[PDB]
Amino acid sequence: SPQPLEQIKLSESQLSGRVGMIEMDLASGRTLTAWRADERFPMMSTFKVVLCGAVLARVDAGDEQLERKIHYRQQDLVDYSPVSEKHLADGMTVGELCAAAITMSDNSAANLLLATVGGPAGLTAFLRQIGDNVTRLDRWETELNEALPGDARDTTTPASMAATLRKLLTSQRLSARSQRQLLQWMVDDRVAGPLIRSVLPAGWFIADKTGAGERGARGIVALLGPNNKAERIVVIYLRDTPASMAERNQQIAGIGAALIEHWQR
Ligand SMILES: OC[C@H]1O[C@H](O[C@H]2[C@H](O)[C@@H](O)[C@H](OCCCCCCC3CCCCC3)O[C@@H]2CO)[C@H](O)[C@@H](O)[C@@H]1O
Ligand SMILES: *[B]([O])([O])[C][N]C(=O)[C]([C][C]C1=[C][C]=C([O])[C]=[C]1)[N]C(=O)N1[C][C]N([C][C])C(=O)C1=O
Repeated sequence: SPQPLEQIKLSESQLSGRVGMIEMDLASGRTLTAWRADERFPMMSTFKVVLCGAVLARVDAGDEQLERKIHYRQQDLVDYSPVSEKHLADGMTVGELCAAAITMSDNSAANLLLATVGGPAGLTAFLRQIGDNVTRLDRWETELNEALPGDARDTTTPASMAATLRKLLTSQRLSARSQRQLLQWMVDDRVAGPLIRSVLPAGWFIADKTGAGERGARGIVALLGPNNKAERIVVIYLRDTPASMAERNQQIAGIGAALIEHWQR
């Protein structure tokens, strides 16, 4: 494979789409590879990790419990809710809702959790509290995926999302147990995790959350590294491409291949 930046450029040309990428050391925060890292991209379902960071912050403060069971209704549901649809009779705990939101991208679980943190405005305020002055959530699932050209709603930048993920996972803003819970949810992703493992060389750690929207919008936030370690945060977003889902997946995978083959920096 080409050098990472050369592959990123190639992916843009082939997608006739815009790619945003950062690769960041998890321990120190050093930025290593960056491409359009200050440009805005729809977060799509990648926001669900930040959401559950805010939920965990409430748990740490004693204003929420992961055990607390929410008995929601059918009128609360939006599309792509495979876990929450199974529990109208019996409900789900707040912890189960975060697991469903992160590991199965469950949209109704995400909306239920979003209300508990003050809606899109509440989650945006949490972002400002942790020093992210860029990322913004404006809408609920599933409208937040609309990815209209030029629309700043529901966007982040690769650089902001990577810094925010590092803050949530490692900065001790969250308790030790909460940091470990957030990481474990990403480790347990079922949407893309197992597929990604199936194509990674032996020894490469993966934890992730993916996202998909309109107009070609597609993304992933991940922890990746050799020697079975979460060495780096890698954030890749695509937007404004007419390409097939299959190609968008392959192009992200190709950028990943370039990183794997050319990891020392
Ligand atoms: O020499 C390096 C490696 O070259 C190949 O590995 C290939 C692998 O066979 C292929 O499946 C993967 O595709 C890329 C899969 C990436 C998965 C998505 C990545 C995510 C992860 C977080 C960042 C965003 C994207 O590329 C690597 C590197 O060429 C060999 O198979 C392997 O034995 C060898 O160790
Ligand atoms: B996350 O990325 O925010 C969850 N994403 C969504 O719910 C996406 C669908 C993603 C998807 C792509 C391809 C598939 O085969 C299956 C699922 N939802 C949307 O993009 N939208 C956009 C806007 N409208 C809201 C009126 C939708 O109906 C919708 O679901």
